[PDB]
Amino acid sequence: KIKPKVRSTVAQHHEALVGHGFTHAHIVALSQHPAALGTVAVKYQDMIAALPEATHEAIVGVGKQWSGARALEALLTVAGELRGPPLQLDTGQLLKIAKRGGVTAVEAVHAWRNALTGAPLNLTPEQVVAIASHDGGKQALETVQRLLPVLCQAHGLTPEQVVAIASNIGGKQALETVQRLLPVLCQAHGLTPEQVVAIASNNGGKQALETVQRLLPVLCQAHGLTPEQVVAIASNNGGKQALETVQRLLPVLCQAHGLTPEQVVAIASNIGGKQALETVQRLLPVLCQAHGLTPEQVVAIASNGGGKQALETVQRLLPVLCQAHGLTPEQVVAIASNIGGKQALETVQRLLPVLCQAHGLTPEQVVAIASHDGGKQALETVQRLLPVLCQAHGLTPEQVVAIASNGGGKQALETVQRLLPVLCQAHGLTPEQVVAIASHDGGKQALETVQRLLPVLCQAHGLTPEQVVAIASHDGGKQALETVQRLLPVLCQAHGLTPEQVVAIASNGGGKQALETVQRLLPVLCQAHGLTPEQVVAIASHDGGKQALETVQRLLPVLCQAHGLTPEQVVAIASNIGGKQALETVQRLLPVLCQAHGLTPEQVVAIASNIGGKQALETVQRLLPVLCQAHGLTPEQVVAIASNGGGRPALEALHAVLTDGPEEAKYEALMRLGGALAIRISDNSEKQINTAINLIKNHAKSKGVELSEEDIKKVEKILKENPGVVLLLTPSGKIHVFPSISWSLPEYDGTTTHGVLVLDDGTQIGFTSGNGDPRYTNYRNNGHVAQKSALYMRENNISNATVYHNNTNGTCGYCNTMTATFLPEGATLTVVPPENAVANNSRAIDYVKTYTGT
DNA sequence: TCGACCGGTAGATTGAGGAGTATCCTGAC
DNA sequence: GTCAGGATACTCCTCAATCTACCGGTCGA
Ligand SMILES: [Zn+2]
Repeated sequence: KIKPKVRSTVAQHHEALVGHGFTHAHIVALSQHPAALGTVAVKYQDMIAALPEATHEAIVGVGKQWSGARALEALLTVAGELRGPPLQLDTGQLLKIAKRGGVTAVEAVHAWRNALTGAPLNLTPEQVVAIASHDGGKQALETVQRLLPVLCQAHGLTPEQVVAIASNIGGKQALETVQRLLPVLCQAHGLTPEQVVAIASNNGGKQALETVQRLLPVLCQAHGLTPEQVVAIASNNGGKQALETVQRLLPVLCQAHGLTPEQVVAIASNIGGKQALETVQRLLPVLCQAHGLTPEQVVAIASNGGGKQALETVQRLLPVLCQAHGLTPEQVVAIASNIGGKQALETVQRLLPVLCQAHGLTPEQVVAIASHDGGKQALETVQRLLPVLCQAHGLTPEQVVAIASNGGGKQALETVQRLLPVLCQAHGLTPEQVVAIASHDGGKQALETVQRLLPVLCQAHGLTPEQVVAIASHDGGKQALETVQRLLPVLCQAHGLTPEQVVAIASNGGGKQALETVQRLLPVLCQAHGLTPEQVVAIASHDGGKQALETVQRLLPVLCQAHGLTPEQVVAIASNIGGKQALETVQRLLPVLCQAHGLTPEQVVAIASNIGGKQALETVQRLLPVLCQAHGLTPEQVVAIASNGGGRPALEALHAVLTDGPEEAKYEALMRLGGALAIRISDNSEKQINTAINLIKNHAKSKGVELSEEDIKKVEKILKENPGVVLLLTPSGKIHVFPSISWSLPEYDGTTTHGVLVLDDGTQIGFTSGNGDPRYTNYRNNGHVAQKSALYMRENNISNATVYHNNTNGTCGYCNTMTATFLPEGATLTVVPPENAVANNSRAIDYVKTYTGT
């Protein structure tokens, strides 16, 4: 890595460089700019004087750039002044400016340290060191000091927005083109100034703006793309290229390869969008044909930053990680569907036989480590630090794998290694608490913040270490901890909250957002809309509480005046994870469900008042006509199966079982719903058929549904032609006919008990546990098979019957004598457990038993 | 001590998808 | 010397599903 033009000087200067502390690798890295090789070797002892505590890595980084020697010579005679009154610069910021900005940027910051920080601009030192530390920062600084008043006054741009526009490589061009294109992009094409500033704050913002001005009246009026999609495509490095290829590769990818336009937009709205689109066009048939992938898998691989490399690497390495290392294609696609998936996938190929053998891991654990945006670094750090953490700190290997299976991964793991002997000895924590803080996205920041703030929040604010650890043990606990330290004196002393409520609000995902929103909205929601602080805190004490609380502000009068809901019902809908979605969906769907589908507002509120109440409501809208017309389920049963947490998957599974499952699965699913009568006869005699039809008629009239004589004749024919057929009468009236289930009870599955009740004529009735009588819910044997048989005997005129069940644990203890309460006078009920019944507890009965009445 | 083949409510924990922030390297002129 | 495009790593916020823990009325032991 040494050029022939450089060797004749590196050989001469190696003798001088060695002895100051420079290794040969540092010499090779620094030899990119030959002029530095002398300048360091003659002045090193001086520079460490001008820049105390600047390691050799920093010196190499500064001196190896395009103007490293000049940058170091400038920092030699400029670092004295920038550490003075105007800017409070230290060594780190000086090296940050000189490494990236260069000698020109250092000189510019030196000469203009007064005007930039002075009154007319009011730039903080951080903003100056962020504008200056970029490739060509002197031009950006001059352009800012020339154009800040104009943008901040004439165009209404915040100084933070202008600094974010200038804090990029093409900062000068971006500023000088925003200043001339804001009147046009925000008046003719209808973009908000925030959209233009989001477009322009990128490495090529001038090109992106200049090409959006042309491709808004083309990619919208012809290709059918919304302005939000265009301004999300263009808001990335080199967005001009992404737009120019979406202009020509949208007809092809949406016609030949059959990609949805939203899929193409999702592919293109990334840093290297053009390259990803071109390589998808090249590699879609090959990957979907030879390597067995589906188009959705390829789109999910390519919808990521630098997805061309990930896609090509999958093409190259899929026949190897599936044939030699044993990973399945789903796992390879999961590894590669991330940022820098090429590196993760190559590192898995390299290290999977090493981590899984020398360190005791398993392929699933390695794949779970690698399936993140920094999987290569996490895997390498795990291989480095498993011998160290697991014995010098006690962390069990699953704890290390849980720490590293996150987006940070390497950072959190190194920080844990550095900070376990501190937090566990001085601040009084335990390793479990540290591993709980660190097992999140950005746990290095959380750990450092806890170390810095635990002595403060525990004395000045009155909290406790458990509360601080609960606040910190989330994604972005640094922000929640800082905002708690900032706002607890205000929230707990002005609005009337208490530290318990503030800690409950903060102990969530976006706790900083929810806490600031509560500060902003509590003097409003409890003054105009009529809520109370307890209701607002309950709305806010969830993930995304800012969204839910703002949505409540927006939709309390609309919901409470257009649809007749009470404030309590709106608050109950909102007091859940995802309450914004639930509230918006309730607004959208309350009339449709209430009128077209024959529901009530209370049923819609009950469906929506659950975690995932938007999915559970759209699913009900989609599936109610199918279930209540073909399968005979009443709307009440659908409402009660959807009014549960996670009630979309349950309803979908019920539909799948009813549509294509085996007959026994349909039978059990239909019994597990409600008041259905599952009758079966023994022979074809007239008396038995009449008894079965009589029982069916009584059950039907118990539910208030009248059976037509045609249905009676059909049932009679079915019973008179099919021996062993099962008639299952659902509450709505539909009579399912199962021709062949079994003649024996199903195997016990540990959850639902089955049972068959036999009368004196051979008629058999089916029962399962659960769904007890609502008027006997106080009893401890409500929903047990024996109680169900007792109540069935009580309702009709049956005085001698035998119920067989299949629970291997035997008869309950509660049914020991409370079952005799439900039988009428003189009634005889014989419970029979299975052959292998054993008493699993102190009171179970596992033998044939007889109960009488009272 | 003696019992749920129950259900309802509250907090907790696991997983996924989206968006924003930050740094470094290559090529062109 | 500045500018444009591409790849990789880390931190923060929102939504959905599942899991776990606790508790009650009423009857012989
Ligand atoms: Zn029982």
